[PDB]
Amino acid sequence: QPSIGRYTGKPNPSTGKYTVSFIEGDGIGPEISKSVKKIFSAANVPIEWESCDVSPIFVNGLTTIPDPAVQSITKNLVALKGPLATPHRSLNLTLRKTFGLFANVRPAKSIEGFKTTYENVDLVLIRENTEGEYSGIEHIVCPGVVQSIKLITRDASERVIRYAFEYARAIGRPRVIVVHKSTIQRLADGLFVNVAKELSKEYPDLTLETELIDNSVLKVVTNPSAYTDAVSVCPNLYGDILSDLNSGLSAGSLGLTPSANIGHKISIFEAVHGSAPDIAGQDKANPTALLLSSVMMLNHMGLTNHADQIQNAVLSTIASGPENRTGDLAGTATTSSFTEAVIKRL
Amino acid sequence: GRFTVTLIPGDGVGKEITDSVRTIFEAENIPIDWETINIKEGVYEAVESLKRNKIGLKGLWHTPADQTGHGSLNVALRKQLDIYANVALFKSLKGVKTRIPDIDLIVIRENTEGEFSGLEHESVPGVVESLKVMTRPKTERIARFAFDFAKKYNRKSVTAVHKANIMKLGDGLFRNIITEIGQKEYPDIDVSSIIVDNASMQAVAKPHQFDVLVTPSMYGTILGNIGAALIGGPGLVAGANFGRDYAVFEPGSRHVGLDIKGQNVANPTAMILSSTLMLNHLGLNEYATRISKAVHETIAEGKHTTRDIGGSSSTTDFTNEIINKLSTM
Amino acid sequence: ERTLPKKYGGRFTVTLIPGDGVGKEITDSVRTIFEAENIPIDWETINIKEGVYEAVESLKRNKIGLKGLWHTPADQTGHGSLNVALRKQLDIYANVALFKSLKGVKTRIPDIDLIVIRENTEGEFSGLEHESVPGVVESLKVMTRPKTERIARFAFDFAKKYNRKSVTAVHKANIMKLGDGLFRNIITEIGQKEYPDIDVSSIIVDNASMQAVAKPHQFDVLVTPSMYGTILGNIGAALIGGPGLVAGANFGRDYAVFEPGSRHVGLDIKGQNVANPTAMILSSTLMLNHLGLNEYATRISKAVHETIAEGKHTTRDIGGSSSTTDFTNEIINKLSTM
Amino acid sequence: ERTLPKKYGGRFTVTLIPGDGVGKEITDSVRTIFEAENIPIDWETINIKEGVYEAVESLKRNKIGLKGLWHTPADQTGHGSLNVALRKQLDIYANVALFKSLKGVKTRIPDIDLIVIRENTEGEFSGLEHESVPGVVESLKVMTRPKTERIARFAFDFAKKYNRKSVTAVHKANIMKLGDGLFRNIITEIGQKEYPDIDVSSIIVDNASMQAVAKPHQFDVLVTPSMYGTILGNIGAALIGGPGLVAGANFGRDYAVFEPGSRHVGLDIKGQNVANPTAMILSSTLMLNHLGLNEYATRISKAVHETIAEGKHTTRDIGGSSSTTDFTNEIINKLSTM
Ligand SMILES: Nc1ncnc2c1ncn2[C@@H]1O[C@H](COP(=O)(O)O)[C@@H](O)[C@H]1O
Ligand SMILES: Nc1ncnc2c1ncn2[C@@H]1O[C@H](COP(=O)(O)O)[C@@H](O)[C@H]1O
Ligand SMILES: Nc1ncnc2c1ncn2[C@@H]1O[C@H](COP(=O)(O)O)[C@@H](O)[C@H]1O
Repeated sequence: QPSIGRYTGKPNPSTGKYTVSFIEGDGIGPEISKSVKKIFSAANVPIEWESCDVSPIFVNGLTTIPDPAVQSITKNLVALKGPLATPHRSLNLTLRKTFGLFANVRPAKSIEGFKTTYENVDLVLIRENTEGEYSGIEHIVCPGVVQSIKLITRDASERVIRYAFEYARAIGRPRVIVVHKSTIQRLADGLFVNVAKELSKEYPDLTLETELIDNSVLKVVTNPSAYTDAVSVCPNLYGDILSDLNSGLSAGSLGLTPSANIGHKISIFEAVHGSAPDIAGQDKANPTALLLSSVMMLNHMGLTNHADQIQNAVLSTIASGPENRTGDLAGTATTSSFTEAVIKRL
Repeated sequence: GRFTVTLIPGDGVGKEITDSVRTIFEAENIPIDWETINIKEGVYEAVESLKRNKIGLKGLWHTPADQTGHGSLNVALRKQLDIYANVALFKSLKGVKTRIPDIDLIVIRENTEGEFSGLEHESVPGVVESLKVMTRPKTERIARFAFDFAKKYNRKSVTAVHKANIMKLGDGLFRNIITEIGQKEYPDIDVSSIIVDNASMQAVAKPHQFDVLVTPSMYGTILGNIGAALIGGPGLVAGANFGRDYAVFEPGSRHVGLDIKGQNVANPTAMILSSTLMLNHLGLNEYATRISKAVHETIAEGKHTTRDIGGSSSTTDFTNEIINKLSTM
Repeated sequence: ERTLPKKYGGRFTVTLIPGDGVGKEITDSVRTIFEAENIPIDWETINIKEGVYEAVESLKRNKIGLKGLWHTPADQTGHGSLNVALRKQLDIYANVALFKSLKGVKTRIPDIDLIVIRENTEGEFSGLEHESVPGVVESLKVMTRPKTERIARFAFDFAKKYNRKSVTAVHKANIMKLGDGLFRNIITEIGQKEYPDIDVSSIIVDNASMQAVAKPHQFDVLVTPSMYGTILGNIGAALIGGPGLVAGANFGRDYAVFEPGSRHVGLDIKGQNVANPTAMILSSTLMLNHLGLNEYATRISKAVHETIAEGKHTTRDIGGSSSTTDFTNEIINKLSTM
Repeated sequence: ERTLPKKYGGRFTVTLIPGDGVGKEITDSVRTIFEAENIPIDWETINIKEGVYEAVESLKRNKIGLKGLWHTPADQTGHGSLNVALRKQLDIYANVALFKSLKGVKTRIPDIDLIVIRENTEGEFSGLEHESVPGVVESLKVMTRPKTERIARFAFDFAKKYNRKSVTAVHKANIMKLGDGLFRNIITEIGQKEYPDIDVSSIIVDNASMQAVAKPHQFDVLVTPSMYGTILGNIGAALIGGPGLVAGANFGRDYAVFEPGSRHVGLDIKGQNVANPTAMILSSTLMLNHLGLNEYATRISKAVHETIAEGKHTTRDIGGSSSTTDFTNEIINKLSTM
C-alpha cells in the first residue's frame, strides 16, 4: 500500500481485532451503517467499531470537533463516516483541518447490472484537498473589485502527487496523468506540473503524462475507457469538478460513489451522497456507496483478502438480479434484503 | 458592397480549416475580401487589423506550457479588443453517432476576467498565488449579453455556473449579479444557478436539462469541452466572440489540432459553421442559411464525411461535397 | 457604460413599436429600406392593453427606439394615451417636430423651415382631473420650475447645436399668469443669462396660431407646453403638406424614442397600402444620425428627398398615385445607385 | 437641504467625540472656551467597542464633528483602528494637518509653514492582509484612480483657496512603480491640465523625509498616501514644537470631522491635567471657520496665539509650568477683553 498515508496497524492486543471509529452520521446514515457492520461481521473482519459523534462544538466562534471523537479517531488511525447534515466553518472542512487530511481519492467505475449511458468507465482521480482555489483567501480590493486567491505550494503538491504515483503503483496502473492549465496559469499550475515531472524520476515503473483540463474533460466524455489505466492527479478545483464529473459518467449520479480522504497518519473513508432525510428510516437507502468506501478502507489497512472478498464477490456481484438491488437502481430490494442477499455470496 | 473581413488562420489545422471556408466562399461568390494576417508579438497586427475592419474569422493559436513561453495571445487578442463574450454552440448533427442524441445547449463565458486575469506571483520560493479577479462592471456586462442573447434567439432558460459556496466573494458576486439582473430586467426568462462541479455531472449524464449557461472564464472551458464531446467533437462546434465594437468568429471548441497539421485529415465543420455565424452577423445570411444547409445535409448524408465523424474523406473532399451540394440549390 | 445604446460587435439593438393604424405598414417601409441598405441594426420589436410596460422595459434595455403612434379612446372607460404613458415613464420629456417643406410638394406657402419643441410630461398632459359635484369638472394643469428649466435648456441647446438663430416661447401668460407665466419667464430668463447668442422672445398662443397660418417664415424655433405644441404642431404639419412628411423625435436624459412629428394614427387607411412613409423614414434617419451612423442617414434621406421631388411614383397624399410599397421601392432603387 | 450642517434657529448641533487619552480633557478645554464666548453651537457628545457605529450615525445627522483620538491595540485580537473606521465609513477621505510654528515656542528651525494632505481610506491603510502559509504574511496596498483623482483635486483646490503656491506629491514610485507610480502621475497629471497656476512636483518619500528635517522651508503643500502622511506628519509635528500645537481636519464630500493634526492619544498623561489643548482648540477654530462663524474663530485663535507667545502661563510641553486648566483660563481671560 502507498507509503504516503500508511496505516499504523496494531490490533488491540486484548482482542484479535483492530479498532475503527465509525461516525454513523445522520439521515440514512444509521441504517446504511449497521448494514455495513453486519456484512463486516459475517466476513470475520478483524475489526471492532468505536462509533463517535462529530456534532461540532464552537470553541472561539470557530467550529471545532468534540474531544470524544478527536481522541477516538487520532487513536485508531482510521475512521469510516456516513453522510451528515448541514449544522460556522464547513463541518467537512474543520474535519480535514483537525485530522490533517490532504488527498481525496475518487474512483468511478461502471456497476454490473445497472445500465447507464456511458460504458466501460473505470476511473481513478486523486485531488489536492488542502489549498489551491479553495484557500480561504479573498479580498475586496475596492468598491466593485474582488480577488479570490489560488494558493499552490510545492510541499502540498509533492505529497499529493506522491500518493498518486504510489497509489497508481498499488493498483497496477502504468500511466499517471497530471491535469493542469499551465497554459494560462503559468506559475500556479506550472509549479504543480514541474513537481510531478521532478517526482516522475523516482517512480520509473510509472509513466507520467500531462494534460490540460481542456482535454481531460473532452477525452473522458468522448471515451471514458481511455483512462482505465489512469490515476489522474490535480489541484483542488479541477479535482472537485472532474471527480463529480467522473461520477456522472459512471452512474449518472453519485449515490454509488465512495471517497477516501487520506491524511499523513489518519485517514477517513466516506460516502459522498447526502443524508437523504426523506427516505430515512423507511429502509430504502443504498449501502453500496458507503460499503465500497469500507473496501477502500480495508485495502488502506492492509486487509487485502477481506476487501477483495467483500467487493469482488458480494455487493458488486449481488447487484446482479433486480430482485436484489435497491430502489435507486430499478431494484425492488430493501436495505434489509440487500444486506442478507449480500452476505450470502459473502 | 464588399466587406473587408480579418482572417487569422493561426496554428495547427488552422491553416487548412480556414482555407476550406475561403474555397466555399469564392465558390459561392460571397462579396467579402479577406485581409489575412500571420505572426511572436505581432498579435499587435491582428488587433490593429480588427480595429480597422471590426470583424474577423480565426482559428486558434498555440500556447506554450513552459515557464518562458509567451502566454495565450488568444486571450491577448480578446482582452485587447475587449471582446468580452464567448458563445459556443453545442447542437448535435443528424449524421453523427453520439451517446446522447438531440442535444441543443449554449455556453456563454466571460473572456477577459476570472481565472484568465493572469495575475500571479511567487512570494517565497515554492509558494505561488494566482489572483482571480471578479468585477461588477465586467460581470453586469456579460450577464446582460447572455440574457439579451437568450431573448434574441428565443432561449427560455439561463443558468449561472459558479462555485459560490466556497469562493463566496468571487463566484458569489457573479451568481448574484446574474440572477439579480435576470429578475428585474428580462423577467420573461428563467434564471437559475448551478454549482460548477454538479453542473459538470448533470452535463455528462442528463444534458437536456440545460438551455443557456453563463460562466466565468474557467468553468466555460470545462463545460465547453463537455458539450464538445456530447455532440461529436471539437470539429462540429461553431463559436463567436463579441465585444461592443468588434466581433471575432472562431471555432466554439478551441483546439489547435497540432498533431494533424498538414495532413488534410481535419474537419472544417466547426470553422465553416462559425463562418456562417459571421455571415448572419454582417447581414448576408441568405448565404449563411444556404451554406449551412449544405454542410448540414452533407454530413447527415453518410459517407463522404471527414475522418473524425466516422467517414474516410479528407478536408479537401468534404469541402468539395459542400461546394457541390451548394451548386445545385 | 451600461448607459449607451445596446450594441454587440458593431450591431445596435433598437426597439421597434409599430403601433396602431398605418403604424404597421409605415414601420415596415423602414425595415425594408434598412436591410436593403444592410444597416447594422437589429430590431427588438414589441406588440400589445397595459403591456405598455413591455415597451418601457425594452427601451430601458436598448435606450433607443423607433415607433409609430398608438390609438387613444375618447370614451370614459377608455385606457388613456399610453403614448404619453410611454414618455412619462421614461421621462422622455422633449418632443421635436421638424416642419421643413419638400421640393416636390405643392404647398400654399413655400420654402418653410420651422421647429416646434414641446414639453411631454407636464402642462395639460399631466392628466389630473376630478368631478367635485356632479356636472362640475376640474382638470388641473401642473407647471413646475424643474421640468420647465429642463425643456428650456434643451430647446436652446438644440438651437445652438443646429445653428438656429431664434427661439420663441408660446404661452397664454396674460390669462394664466402663474402657470404659463412661469413658463414664459423661465424660458426668456435662461435664454438671457445663458445662451445670449440666441434671440429669445415670447408669443401668445392664439396670436402665434394666427401668424403661423398667415406668415410662418417669421418663426424659427418654438418652445411650448404640451397643449400649444399639439396645436402649433398641426398648423406646421398642414403648412408643409401633411402628417406624412414630418419627422419627429423624443428625448429624455437617458433614452431617445423616434416617432413621426405629426402624431396621427391613420386608422381609416389601415392595411390599404395607401399610406405615406416619408414621416417614418425621415425620423428614422434622425435616429441614425443619433446613434452615430448617419453616413446612412445622409444617404437614405437624399433618397426619399429626391424620390418625392421627382414627380410621379410618389404616394397618394402628396399628389401621386403610387402605394406605400411602390414608394418604398423607388427609394431602395435610387439608393442602389448612389 | 437635508445636507447642510444640523441647525435650528441659529444653533448648530455638532458631534463631539472626546475619545481616549488626554482626549477627554483637551475637548473640555474647547467646551469651556466655547460657552465662555457663548458660541451658538450645541454638542451632541458620544462615548463608546463597536459603537463606532453611533459616532458614524451621529455625524451622518449633524454632518460636522470635533474629536480627539481613540486608542488602537497592537495585539493580534485587538479591534483595529476605528479612527480609520470612522473615516472610511463616512468617506472622509482627506486629512489636512497644519504645521505652522508659533511665536512663543522654542524650535530648532523657526518660521516654518507647511501643510500635509493625506488620503485617509486607501493605500497602506486599506487593511487587506493574509497569511498564506505559516510565517509568510502579505499585506495588500490598494491604489485606485478614482480615490486618487479625488485627493489630488482636493489638494489643489485647497492650495488655491488658501493661496498656496506649491504642491508636492510624496511617493516611492521608483520601487512600487504601479502603486505609487499611479499616485505620482495622476497628481502631476491633473495639476498641469487643471490648476496650471500652481507649481506641481514630486519627491521620493525617503528623500522628502530628509529634506523635511534638514531644510523644511522648501516645502509648501505635500500630498501623500496614508502612510507617508503619518511619517511626514510627525516630522512636521516635531519641527514646530510637538503634537499639541497642530490643528487638523478631515474632509469628505458630505461630512467634515475636525481633530488634532498630529494624532497622538497621550494615554500616559490621562487625568493629570498636564496636557496641552492648543491642538484641539486650534482645529476647533478651523471648524468654526468652516460652519461660517469665524468671527469667533479669528477671535479665539488670536487668544491662544497671544497667550502662548506671552511667556509663562503656558502649558508644560511648550516650556511652561501651567496646567491645561490654567492655560484654558488665560485664553478665556484674554478673550474677555478683546
Ligand atoms: N480540425 C479538427 N478536426 C477534428 N478534430 C480535431 C481538430 N482539431 C483538433 N481536434 C481534436 O482536438 C484535439 C486537440 O487538442 P489539444 O491536444 O489540446 O491540441 C485532438 O485530439 C483532436 O482529436
Ligand atoms: N402616415 C400618414 N401619412 C400621411 N397622411 C396621413 C398618415 N396617416 C393619416 N394621414 C392623413 O390624416 C387623416 C387621418 O389622420 P388621423 O388623425 O391620424 O386619423 C387621413 O385623412 C389621412 O389622409
Ligand atoms: N495633549 C498632548 N500634548 C502634547 N503631547 C502629547 C499629548 N498627548 C500625548 N502626547 C505625546 O504623544 C505620545 C502619545 O502618543 P502614542 O505614542 O500614540 O501613545 C506621548 O508620548 C506624549 O508625549
